[PDB]
Amino acid sequence: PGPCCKDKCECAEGGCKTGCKCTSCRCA
Ligand SMILES: [Cd+2]
Ligand SMILES: [Cd+2]
Ligand SMILES: [Cd+2]
Repeated sequence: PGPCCKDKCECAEGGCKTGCKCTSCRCA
């Protein structure tokens, strides 16, 4: 789950897809 933000965070270069569980980016 969470194919990104597993160590830091991106949400800028498409770093996120869906499973992203990082509650640090304005993803959802
Ligand atoms: Cd993030
Ligand atoms: Cd995100
Ligand atoms: Cd992410």
